[PDB]
Amino acid sequence: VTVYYGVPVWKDAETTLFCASHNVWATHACVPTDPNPQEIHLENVTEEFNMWKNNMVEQMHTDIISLWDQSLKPCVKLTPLCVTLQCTNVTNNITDDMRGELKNCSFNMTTELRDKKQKVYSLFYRLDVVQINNKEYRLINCNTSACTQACPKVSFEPIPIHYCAPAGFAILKCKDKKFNGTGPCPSVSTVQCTHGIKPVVSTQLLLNGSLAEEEVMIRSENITNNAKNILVQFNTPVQINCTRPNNYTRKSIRIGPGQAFYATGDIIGDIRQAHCNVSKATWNETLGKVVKQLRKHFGNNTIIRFANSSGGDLEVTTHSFNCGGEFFYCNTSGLFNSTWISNNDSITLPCRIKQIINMWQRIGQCMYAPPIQGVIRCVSNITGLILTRDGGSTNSTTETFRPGGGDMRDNWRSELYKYKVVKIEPLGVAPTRARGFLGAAGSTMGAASMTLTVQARNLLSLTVWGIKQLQARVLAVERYLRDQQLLGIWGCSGKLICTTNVPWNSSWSNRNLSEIWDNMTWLQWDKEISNYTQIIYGLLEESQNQQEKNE
Amino acid sequence: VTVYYGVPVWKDAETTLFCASHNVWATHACVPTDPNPQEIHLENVTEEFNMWKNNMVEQMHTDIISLWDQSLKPCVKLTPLCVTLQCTNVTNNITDDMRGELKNCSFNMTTELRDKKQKVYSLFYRLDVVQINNKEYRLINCNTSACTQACPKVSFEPIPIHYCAPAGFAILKCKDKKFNGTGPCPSVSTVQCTHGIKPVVSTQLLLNGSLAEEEVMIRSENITNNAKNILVQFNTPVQINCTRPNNYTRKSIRIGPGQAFYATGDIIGDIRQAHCNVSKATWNETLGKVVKQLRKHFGNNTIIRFANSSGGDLEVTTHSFNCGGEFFYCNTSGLFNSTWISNNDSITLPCRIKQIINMWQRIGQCMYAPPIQGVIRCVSNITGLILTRDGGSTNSTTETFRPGGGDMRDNWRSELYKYKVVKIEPLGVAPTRARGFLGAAGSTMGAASMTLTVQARNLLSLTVWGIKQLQARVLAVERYLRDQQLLGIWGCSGKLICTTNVPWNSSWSNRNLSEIWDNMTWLQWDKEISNYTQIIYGLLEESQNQQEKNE
Amino acid sequence: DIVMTQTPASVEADVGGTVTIKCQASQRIVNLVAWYQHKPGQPPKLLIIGASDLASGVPSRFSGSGYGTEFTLTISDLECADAATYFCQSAYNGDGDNAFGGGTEVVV
Amino acid sequence: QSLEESGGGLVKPGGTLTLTCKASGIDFTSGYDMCWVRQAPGKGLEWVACIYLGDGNTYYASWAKGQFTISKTSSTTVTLQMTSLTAADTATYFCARFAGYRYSVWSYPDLWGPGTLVT
Ligand SMILES: *[C@@H]1O[C@H](CO)[C@@H](O[C@@H]2O[C@H](CO)[C@@H](O[C@@H]3O[C@H](CO[C@H]4O[C@H](CO)[C@@H](O)[C@H](O)[C@@H]4O)[C@@H](O)[C@H](O[C@H]4O[C@H](CO)[C@@H](O)[C@H](O)[C@@H]4O[C@H]4O[C@H](CO)[C@@H](O)[C@H](O)[C@@H]4O[C@H]4O[C@H](CO)[C@@H](O)[C@H](O)[C@@H]4O)[C@@H]3O)[C@H](O)[C@H]2NC(C)=O)[C@H](O)[C@H]1NC(C)=O
Ligand SMILES: *[C@@H]1O[C@H](CO)[C@@H](O[C@@H]2O[C@H](CO)[C@@H](O[C@@H]3O[C@H](CO)[C@@H](O)[C@H](O[C@H]4O[C@H](CO)[C@@H](O)[C@H](O)[C@@H]4O)[C@@H]3O)[C@H](O)[C@H]2NC(C)=O)[C@H](O)[C@H]1NC(C)=O
Ligand SMILES: *[C@@H]1O[C@H](CO)[C@@H](O[C@@H]2O[C@H](CO)[C@@H](O)[C@H](O)[C@H]2NC(C)=O)[C@H](O)[C@H]1NC(C)=O
Ligand SMILES: *[C@@H]1O[C@H](CO)[C@@H](O[C@@H]2O[C@H](CO)[C@@H](O)[C@H](O)[C@H]2NC(C)=O)[C@H](O)[C@H]1NC(C)=O
Ligand SMILES: *[C@@H]1O[C@H](CO)[C@@H](O[C@@H]2O[C@H](CO)[C@@H](O)[C@H](O)[C@H]2NC(C)=O)[C@H](O)[C@H]1NC(C)=O
Ligand SMILES: *[C@@H]1O[C@H](CO)[C@@H](O[C@@H]2O[C@H](CO)[C@@H](O)[C@H](O)[C@H]2NC(C)=O)[C@H](O)[C@H]1NC(C)=O
Ligand SMILES: *[C@@H]1O[C@H](CO)[C@@H](O[C@@H]2O[C@H](CO)[C@@H](O)[C@H](O)[C@H]2NC(C)=O)[C@H](O)[C@H]1NC(C)=O
Ligand SMILES: *[C@@H]1O[C@H](CO)[C@@H](O[C@@H]2O[C@H](CO)[C@@H](O)[C@H](O)[C@H]2NC(C)=O)[C@H](O)[C@H]1NC(C)=O
Ligand SMILES: *[C@@H]1O[C@H](CO)[C@@H](O[C@@H]2O[C@H](CO)[C@@H](O)[C@H](O)[C@H]2NC(C)=O)[C@H](O)[C@H]1NC(C)=O
Ligand SMILES: *[C@@H]1O[C@H](CO)[C@@H](O[C@@H]2O[C@H](CO)[C@@H](O)[C@H](O)[C@H]2NC(C)=O)[C@H](O)[C@H]1NC(C)=O
Ligand SMILES: *[C@@H]1O[C@H](CO)[C@@H](O)[C@H](O)[C@H]1NC(C)=O
Ligand SMILES: *[C@@H]1O[C@H](CO)[C@@H](O)[C@H](O)[C@H]1NC(C)=O
Ligand SMILES: *[C@@H]1O[C@H](CO)[C@@H](O)[C@H](O)[C@H]1NC(C)=O
Ligand SMILES: *[C@@H]1O[C@H](CO)[C@@H](O)[C@H](O)[C@H]1NC(C)=O
Ligand SMILES: *[C@@H]1O[C@H](CO)[C@@H](O)[C@H](O)[C@H]1NC(C)=O
Ligand SMILES: *[C@@H]1O[C@H](CO)[C@@H](O)[C@H](O)[C@H]1NC(C)=O
Ligand SMILES: *[C@@H]1O[C@H](CO)[C@@H](O)[C@H](O)[C@H]1NC(C)=O
Ligand SMILES: *[C@@H]1O[C@H](CO)[C@@H](O)[C@H](O)[C@H]1NC(C)=O
Ligand SMILES: *[C@@H]1O[C@H](CO)[C@@H](O)[C@H](O)[C@H]1NC(C)=O
Ligand SMILES: *[C@@H]1O[C@H](CO)[C@@H](O)[C@H](O)[C@H]1NC(C)=O
Ligand SMILES: *[C@@H]1O[C@H](CO)[C@@H](O)[C@H](O)[C@H]1NC(C)=O
Ligand SMILES: *[C@@H]1O[C@H](CO)[C@@H](O)[C@H](O)[C@H]1NC(C)=O
Ligand SMILES: *[C@@H]1O[C@H](CO)[C@@H](O)[C@H](O)[C@H]1NC(C)=O
Ligand SMILES: *[C@@H]1O[C@H](CO)[C@@H](O)[C@H](O)[C@H]1NC(C)=O
Ligand SMILES: *[C@@H]1O[C@H](CO)[C@@H](O)[C@H](O)[C@H]1NC(C)=O
Ligand SMILES: *[C@@H]1O[C@H](CO)[C@@H](O)[C@H](O)[C@H]1NC(C)=O
Ligand SMILES: *[C@@H]1O[C@H](CO)[C@@H](O)[C@H](O)[C@H]1NC(C)=O
Ligand SMILES: *[C@@H]1O[C@H](CO)[C@@H](O)[C@H](O)[C@H]1NC(C)=O
Repeated sequence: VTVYYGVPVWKDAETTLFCASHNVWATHACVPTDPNPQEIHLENVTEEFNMWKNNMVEQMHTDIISLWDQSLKPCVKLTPLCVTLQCTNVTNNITDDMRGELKNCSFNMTTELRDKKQKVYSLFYRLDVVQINNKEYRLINCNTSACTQACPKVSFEPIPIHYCAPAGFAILKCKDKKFNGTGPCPSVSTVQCTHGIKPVVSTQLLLNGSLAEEEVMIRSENITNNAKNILVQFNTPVQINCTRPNNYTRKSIRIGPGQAFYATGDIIGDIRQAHCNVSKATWNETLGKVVKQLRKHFGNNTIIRFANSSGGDLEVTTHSFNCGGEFFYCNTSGLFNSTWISNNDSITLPCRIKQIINMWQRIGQCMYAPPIQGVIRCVSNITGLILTRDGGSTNSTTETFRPGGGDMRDNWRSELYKYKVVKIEPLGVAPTRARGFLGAAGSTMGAASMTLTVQARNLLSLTVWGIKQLQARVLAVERYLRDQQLLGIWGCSGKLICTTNVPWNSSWSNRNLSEIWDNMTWLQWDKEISNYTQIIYGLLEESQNQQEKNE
Repeated sequence: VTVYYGVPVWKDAETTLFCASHNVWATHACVPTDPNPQEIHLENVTEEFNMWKNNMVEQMHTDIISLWDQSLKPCVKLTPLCVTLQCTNVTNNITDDMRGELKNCSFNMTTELRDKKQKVYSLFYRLDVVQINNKEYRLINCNTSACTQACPKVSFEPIPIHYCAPAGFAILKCKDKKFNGTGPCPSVSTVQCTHGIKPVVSTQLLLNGSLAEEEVMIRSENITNNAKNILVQFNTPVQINCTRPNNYTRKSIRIGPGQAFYATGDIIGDIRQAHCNVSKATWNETLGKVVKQLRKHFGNNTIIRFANSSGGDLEVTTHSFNCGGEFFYCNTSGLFNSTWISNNDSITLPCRIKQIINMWQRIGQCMYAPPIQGVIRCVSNITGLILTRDGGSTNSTTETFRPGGGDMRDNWRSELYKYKVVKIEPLGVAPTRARGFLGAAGSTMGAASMTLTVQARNLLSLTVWGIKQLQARVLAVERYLRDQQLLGIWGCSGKLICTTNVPWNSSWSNRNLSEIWDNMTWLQWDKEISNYTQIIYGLLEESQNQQEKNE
Repeated sequence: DIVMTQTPASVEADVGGTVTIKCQASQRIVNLVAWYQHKPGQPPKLLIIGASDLASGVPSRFSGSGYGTEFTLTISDLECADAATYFCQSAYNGDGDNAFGGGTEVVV
Repeated sequence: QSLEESGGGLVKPGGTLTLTCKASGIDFTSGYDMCWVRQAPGKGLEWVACIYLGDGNTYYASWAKGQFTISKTSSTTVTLQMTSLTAADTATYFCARFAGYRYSVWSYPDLWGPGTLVT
C-alpha cells in the first residue's frame, strides 16, 4: 500500500460558480477577469458531456433573476396610478391598419403635496389597459399588483459574464466540432473559466449567440419524442433589422416627494406600425440547410414543412426581444411557412410594443417600462431557432415543425453545452508492495507521478455575491484540511508520496505491477478499485501510527 | 513532559447549535437529519447538569422568535382598517349566556383603485374592538401599531426540530430517571444531536411534551422560595378535547392591488360558546399523584390545596393554545379547586376566541389571525403543569398552589433538561519523565491512549441560518489550526504522541507514574494540574525547537 | 403520471345543433389527442388523429384543435345517431404513461 | 381488422381468470402494441398493461405491476393473467391495438375489441 497525494483524477460534481467580467446585470458584484485564458488540452481523455443535465444552466438562470430583481429594488413603485382613466383614441395621421393601438388618457394624479391633485394625461398602448364599467379604463396590472417602473438610469444591455470555478474544481470543455447534445467527447480540454456568455433573453429565435462549425447542428434530448424542444444552431448569421418608426415625446409627471412617472407626451409625425425586416434569400437558403440536416433523422426520403406558431396569447406565440429598451412582440408568420419536397425582397414581419411586462413569466409583480424619446432602430443576427414537431399518422409523411420555446433556459443551454464541472480528488492508493494542470490525466500512473505538485497547488488556491463567496472559500479550506488531517494520521504529513507498512492485500486487485503502472491512467485505476478505498483508509489509521506510537 | 493530542476531555461551553429536521418555523433554512442517532454511553462518567442555567433554552427561544417574525415578513399589513366602525350586535339564535361576544360591523373600505371606496362588513369579537366616541368602534390595535395578518397559506403546526452540535463540541445527555433540575447525573451519555423538540407555545399547562418516568417529577430552582415556578411533569397523559362549535363563513375583501382581508362573512346555525372537556377521573387521579409528591417537600403531614389563577387580564390568567389555527383562552377554574387532607362526568371549561394577538408578549407589533371556515376540533395530552406557592403564617398549614407560568421559556426547559453542551479540549500533558467518541473518557489515562485518533477526527469534521453557519465553520477551523500551529512550534507536528526534551518538573505534581497512568482519567488529571499548563506550553516553545534549531 | 379531464360531463342539443367538449391535460402535450366516439355495446370509434386531423371514415361534423394543456372537440349538425360517450387521451408508453379522460355524454 | 376477446366471468376473490385477445389478422411484428384497458363500472378507462408486438417488452400500470401479467402466446393471440382477482377488479376489460405516429413513443390506439366482464 503506497499513498499518492496530488493524483490528477476527478468526479462529476456540482458547485457554485462565480461570475467574472450600469446595467441590470450589474457587474458591481463581479470579479474582474484574468486576461490569460489558461487552457490545457488533455491528450488522451474522453469524457461524457450532457447538455440537458447541465446544472450550470440552472445557476445562470437563478443568478440572472436575482440580479434583475435587485436592479429594480430602488425604483419607484407606481401605486398612485391605479385610477380610473377617462379616454379616447388618438388624433393624428395614422396608418389605416394601425387602429385602436393607442389611447389618449387623462386622470386625477397626486402631487408632491398630500392636499393637492393635478390633472394629467399620457398615451398608452391598448395592450396595457382594460376597459371597465363609457370611456372608463384602468391599467391592467392594478388587478393583481402595482408595479415598479424600470429605473430610467439603468441599462438592459446583456453584457457578457464568465463563470469561473472555485479552488478544487475545474471546468472541462468539449472541442468536438460534431458533438450533439450528449455522449463521449473525444477531445477534452480544461479551463479555469468559461467564455463570456451574454444573458440575452428572447423567444422562438436565438439572438446574438455563437455560431456552429461548418454544419447546422441539431440537438435534442430525445429526437424521437415530440415533447422536447429541438434546438437548431446555425453555421451562418441571418441578419434582422427592427424598428419602431414613430417619434415619441417623453414627459415627466411628478408623483410625489421624490418620485416621477414617465408619460408619453405626444407623437411627432405619422403613426406607423413597428416591424422587422429579414433577408429573404438568406432565410430561404438557411432553411434549406436545416431541412437537409433534419432529413437525417426522419428518413432520407421525406418532406419537411414549416408552419407558424400555434395557439397561445402573446408571450407564447410571438417572437420577443428587447430593442433599444422597448419590448417587441413580433409575428413571425412569414418565416415559418413553406414545404420542402424530397429530391432585395425582404420579409417583413409586423410587430407590437408593450410597456407592462411580466418578466420571467412570474406573477404578483411586474415592470413598467418608461417610454423612449425619438425613434428606435437596432440590428441583430439570429444564430438559431427552436422547433417542435407535431405528429403523424404512420401512413403518411410531411412532419410539421413549428416555432416554440416557452422556457428561458433553452437560450443558455445553447452556449453552455460545451462545459462540465468536475471535482478534483487526490489521495490515490496503489500497490508497489510496500506540464499543465491535469496535463498528465491521460498518461499512465507511472508518468503522472511527476505532476503531483502541479495538482496540489490548485486545491487550496449592494452585493449579491456575498454569502456565496464566503461559502465557497470555507468549503475549499475544509476540504483541504480534511485531506491533511487524514495524511497526518496515516503518518504521511509533508510527503507527496509515502509508504505505509501495509503490504497490498491482493483481494482488492490481482494485476502485476508492470500491468498497472505502465498501462493505466489514474482515472482508470480509481475506477477499478474505488470499492475498497474505505478499507484501506480505515486500516491505515489505527494499525499504524497509533499502535506504532506505543512502540 | 510528554504531549498527547486527542485526549478525551472537556469543559463546559456555550456555542451555536444548528437546527436540523410551509410552517412558520420553516424548515427551508434547516439541515436534514442523519437517520443514525449515534450515541455513546460513558461508562464511568458523572456530570453536573443544571436545568435552570442551560443556555440551550435561550437559543431556542430567540431562534423561534426570529423564525416567527420572518414568516410574517411577506404578509399584508392591515393599515387601511384603522377606521371608524359603525356597529351593533349580531342577530341569530344565541346561547343566552354568550352575549355581547360578537359585533356586526360595517365600514368604508378602500378598493384596488385609489379613487373608489366600497362599503363592507365583517363580524368581530368583542375582545378585538374598542368603543370610542353611539355605535362608534375601532380596532384595538390602531391605538399603537397596524398589524399584519397571518398569511393564509402558512401553518402554525409545531413541527419538531433537533439541535445539533458543531465540530469540536458535544452534547452530553443525562439518563438518570430520578434526576431533578440540578446536580451530578450518575449515568451520562453523549450524542451528536438532541431529540426532536416541538416548539409548542402554551400557558399554565404543558401540551404534547414528553412524559416522566414512573413517578411524577417535581423540579424547581429553589423549592424553598415562592418566586420560582414549580414545574410538574406527569408520568401519564391527561386527555383534553377542545372545540369551537360554530360554523363560520369566510369572506375575502379586496383591500388594494394585490391585497385582501379575510373577513368573517356569517355564522351558520346556533351560536355556542367554545369549550374544552377534560377527563374528570383522570384529572383527579393525576392530582392525587402530584399531591403525594409535593408532600415530600412540605412535610409528611400536611395539606395541599389548589386554587385558580389570580389577578391579571387574559394572557396572564388563562390557559392558552393554538387549536386549528384559532387562539383560545380558557378559564381553567374547574381544574384547580380542591383540598387534599393528610392520611363520564367530564370537566368542562368555558373558553374565548381572540383574533388579534401580541405574540411573545411584545409591543409595537401584532398579528391578525384570519377566520377559519367551518368547525374546529382538536385533541391534546397535557404532560405537566406550572404551579406557584402563595405563602403561610408559620402557625398553620395548607399551602396553596395556583397555576401560573408567564414566561415562555419554561415550556422548553421541560425538554432540554436532559442536555448540556461541552467543548472538547485535547493537548493533555503528563509525565513519563521524558471504542466510540469519548468512550474512553471514564477510563484511565493509560487506557485512553488508544483512542486519540477517535477524538481527533471529531475536532475538524430567505435564509435565517446564514451567518450563523459561516461563523461556526470558521471557528471550528480556527481552533483546529491554532492547535496545530502550537504542536508545530513544539516539534510535535504529525504525531498523536510526542516526547519533549524537558523532564517533568516535580513542582507541578508529586505522584508516582504508576499512581497516575493506571488510576486517573484524563479529566481528573487535567483538574489536578491545569494551573500549570501555560508554564509548560511557554517553555516548550522557545527552549526547544527554537534554540535547538541553531544546533 | 397525468390525468386528462373533461368538463362538460353531459350536454344536450336538438337535432342540427352543436356541442363542444373540452379536455384539459395535466401537462404540455403537443397535439397528441385521439377523441374516440363510444356507443354502448360497441368498440370505440376513432374520430381524430393528432388533435385535429380526421380519422378516415368520419363525417366533417367532427372538428377540433388545441396545442397543449387544452384541447377541444366540436360536434356540429348533431343527429340522434351521434348520441355517445366521447373520449380524450394522450396514450404514451413508458414512464409518464397512458391516460384517458372520464368521458362526456352527448344527448341529441 | 377486428379484435375478439374472452375468458372473463365470475371467480371468487383470490382466484384467477385469464383473458385472451384474438386478432382477425393484424401485423404482430411491427410498430404496434396490444394492450389491456379496464373500464371500471361507472368510470372512464384505466390503463392495465401493454406488450410490444415485436420484441415483447411489457409495460404495466403501476397499480397492476405486482398482480397482472401479460404475454404474447401466438401469432394471432395475446393473453392477460389476472392473478388473484378481487372485488375491486370488477370491470369490463378491453383489448386494443396501439399505433405510433411517425417516429415517436406516443401511441395512438386505433383498434378496439368489444370488451368482456370479470367479477
Ligand atoms: C446525440 O448523440 C447520441 C450519442 O451518439 C445519440 O444517442 C443515441 O440516441 C438514440 C435515440 O435518440 C438511442 O437509440 C435508442 O436507445 C434506446 C435505449 O434502450 C435500451 O434499454 C432498453 C430496456 O428494455 C432495451 O430494451 C434496449 O434494447 C436498450 O438496451 C432504445 O430503447 C431505442 O429503441 C427503439 O428504437 C429502435 C429503432 O429501430 C427500435 O428497434 C426499438 O424497438 C425501439 O423502438 C421503440 O421506439 C421507437 C421510436 O421511433 C418506435 O418506433 C418503436 O415502435 C418502438 O416503440 C415501442 O417502445 C417505445 C418505448 O418508449 C414505446 O414508447 C412505444 O409505444 C412502443 O412500445 C433506441 O435504440 C441510441 O442508443 C443512442 N446512442 C447512444 C450511444 O446512447 C443521440 O441520438 C444524438 N442526438 C441526435 C439528435 O441524434
Ligand atoms: C445584438 O448585438 C447588437 C450589436 O451590439 C445589439 O445592438 C446594439 O444595442 C446597443 C444598445 O441599444 C446600441 O447602442 C446605442 O448606440 C447609439 C449610437 O448613437 C447610442 O446613441 C445609444 O445611446 C443610448 O442608450 C445608451 C444605453 O446605455 C444610453 O446610455 C444613452 O444615453 C442613450 O440613451 C446606444 O449606445 C448599439 O448601437 C446596437 N448596435 C447596433 C449595431 O445597432 C443588439 O441589441 C443585440 N441584440 C439583442 C437582442 O440584444
Ligand atoms: C390627447 O388629449 C389631450 C387632452 O385633450 C390633447 O391635448 C390638447 O391638445 C389641444 C391641441 O390644440 C390643446 O389645445 C389642448 O389644450 C390640449 N389639452 C391639454 C389639457 O393641454 C392631446 O393633443 C391629445 N393627443 C393626441 C395624440 O390625440
Ligand atoms: C432519451 O435520451 C436519453 C439521454 O440521451 C437516452 O438515454 C441513454 O440511452 C443509452 C442507451 O444505450 C444509454 O447508454 C445512455 O446512458 C442513456 N443516457 C443516459 C444519460 O443515461 C434515452 O435512451 C433516450 N430515449 C429515447 C427513447 O430516445
Ligand atoms: C398562424 O397562421 C394562421 C393562418 O394559417 C393564423 O390563423 C388564422 O387563419 C385564418 C384563415 O382564414 C385567418 O382568417 C385568421 O385571421 C387567422 N388568425 C386570426 C388571429 O384571426 C394564425 O393566427 C397564425 N398564428 C399566429 C399565432 O399568428
Ligand atoms: C400574423 O401574420 C399573418 C400573415 O399576414 C396574419 O394572417 C393574416 O391576417 C389578416 C388580418 O385580417 C388576414 O386577413 C389574412 O387572411 C391572414 N392571413 C392568413 C394566411 O391567415 C396573422 O393574423 C398574424 N397573426 C395575428 C395573431 O394577427
Ligand atoms: C350583519 O349586518 C349586515 C348588514 O346589514 C347584515 O346583512 C344584511 O342581511 C339581510 C338579511 O336578509 C339582507 O337583506 C341585507 O341586504 C344584508 N345587508 C347587506 C349589506 O348585504 C347581516 O345579516 C348581519 N349579520 C348578522 C350575523 O347579524
Ligand atoms: C437555590 O438553588 C441553588 C441551585 O441549585 C442552590 O445552590 C447550590 O447550593 C449548594 C449547597 O451546598 C452548592 O453546593 C451548589 O453548588 C449550589 N449550586 C450552584 C449551581 O452553585 C441554592 O442553595 C438554593 N438556595 C436555597 C436557599 O434553596
Ligand atoms: C378564580 O375563582 C374566583 C372564585 O373564587 C373568581 O373571582 C370572583 O369570585 C366571586 C365570588 O363571589 C364572584 O362573584 C366573581 O364573579 C368572581 N370573578 C369575577 C371576574 O367576577 C376568579 O375570577 C377566578 N379567577 C379567574 C382568573 O378566573
Ligand atoms: C372562571 O370559571 C368560574 C367558575 O364557573 C367563574 O366563576 C363563576 O362566574 C359566574 C358568573 O356570574 C358567577 O355567577 C359564579 O358565582 C362564579 N363562581 C364562583 C365560584 O366564583 C369565573 O368567573 C370564570 N372566570 C372569569 C374571569 O369569568
Ligand atoms: C375609439 O376607436 C374605436 C374603434 O372602434 C371607436 O369605436 C371609438 O368610438 C373611438 N373613441 C371615440 C371617443 O371616438
Ligand atoms: C379629476 O378630478 C375631478 C374632480 O371632480 C373629476 O371630476 C375628473 O373627472 C377627474 N379626471 C378624470 C379624468 O376623471
Ligand atoms: C383581473 O384578475 C382576475 C383574477 O384572476 C382575472 O381573472 C381577470 O381576467 C383579470 N382581468 C383582466 C382584464 O385580465
Ligand atoms: C423594411 O423594408 C421596407 C420596404 O419598403 C422599408 O420601407 C422599411 O424601412 C424596412 N424596414 C427596416 C427596419 O429596414
Ligand atoms: C439591415 O441594415 C444593414 C445595414 O448595413 C443593411 O445593409 C441590410 O441590408 C439590412 N437588412 C435588411 C434585411 O433590411
Ligand atoms: C428556397 O430555396 C430552394 C432551393 O432550391 C428554392 O427552390 C426555393 O424556390 C427557394 N424559395 C424562395 C422563396 O426563393
Ligand atoms: C404562406 O404565405 C403565403 C403568402 O401569401 C400565404 O398565402 C399562404 O397561405 C401561407 N401558407 C401558410 C401555410 O401559412
Ligand atoms: C422628433 O421630432 C423632433 C421635433 O423637432 C425632432 O427634433 C427630432 O429629431 C425627432 N426625432 C426623430 C428621431 O425623428
Ligand atoms: C452579429 O451582429 C453584429 C452587429 O454589429 C455584427 O457586428 C457581428 O459580426 C454579427 N455576427 C456575425 C457572426 O456576423
Ligand atoms: C348590543 O348589545 C348590548 C348589550 O347590553 C345592548 O345594550 C345594545 O343596545 C345592543 N345594540 C343594539 C344596536 O341594539
Ligand atoms: C361610508 O362612507 C359614507 C360616505 O358618506 C358614510 O356616510 C358612511 O357612514 C360610511 N360607512 C360607515 C360605516 O361609516
Ligand atoms: C390606547 O393607548 C393608550 C396608550 O397607553 C392606552 O393607555 C389605552 O388604554 C389604549 N386604549 C385601549 C382601549 O387599550
Ligand atoms: C363536552 O361534554 C358535553 C356534555 O354534554 C358535550 O356536549 C360536549 O360536546 C363535549 N365537548 C367536547 C369538546 O367533546
Ligand atoms: C376525547 O375524544 C376521544 C376520541 O376517542 C374520546 O374517546 C374521549 O373520551 C374524549 N375525551 C373527553 C374528555 O371528552
Ligand atoms: C379524587 O381522588 C381521591 C382519592 O381518595 C378521592 O377521595 C376524591 O373524592 C376524588 N375526587 C373526586 C371528585 O372524585
Ligand atoms: C370549587 O367548585 C365548586 C363547584 O360548584 C364551587 O362551588 C366551589 O366554590 C369551588 N371552590 C373554590 C375554592 O373555587
Ligand atoms: C357549515 O354550513 C354549510 C352550509 O351548507 C355546510 O355545508 C358545512 O358542512 C357546514 N360546516 C360544518 C362543519 O358544519
Ligand atoms: C398524545 O395525543 C396524541 C393524539 O393523537 C396521541 O396519539 C399520543 O399517543 C398521545 N400521547 C400519549 C403519551 O398517549
